[PDB]
Amino acid sequence: SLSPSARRVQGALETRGFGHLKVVELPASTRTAKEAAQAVGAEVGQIVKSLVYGGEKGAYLFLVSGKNRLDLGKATRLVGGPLLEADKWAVAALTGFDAGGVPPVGHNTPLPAYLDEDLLGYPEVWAAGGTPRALFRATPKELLALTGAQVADLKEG
Repeated sequence: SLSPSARRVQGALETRGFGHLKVVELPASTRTAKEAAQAVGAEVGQIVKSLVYGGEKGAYLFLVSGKNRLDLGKATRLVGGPLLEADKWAVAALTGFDAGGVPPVGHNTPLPAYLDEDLLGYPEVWAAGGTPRALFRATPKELLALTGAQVADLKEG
């Protein structure tokens, strides 16, 4: 049985029009992105991290490649100003879920979003579904249509 938080995410996919996609439960010890990757037999680069940063007029969601690291220099240029990495506590609210488990949809407070163009380098990806131990699969395209993010260059070199 999936958790309450995993249940919402799943319901959100269905009301938005992506009911064929599904949330799967992973081992209770699954804490990082590589353990998550091992579990579905995916490369660590296919995992999607939902990073929350706070700007002057609101929060922004950054969906980054598991093998990459967000370049704050680029992050600021896209937004159009300075950003503040959301504190793990602040994440609790702007979202309502756990840090290390933040879902790219099913939110209570919709945020603008950017998506690591390196994710389109794969046929399918795995985004978090509620907790560090939940994930759901989708093609780069579907995640783009689900979230409505702007594909962008975000990685450090």
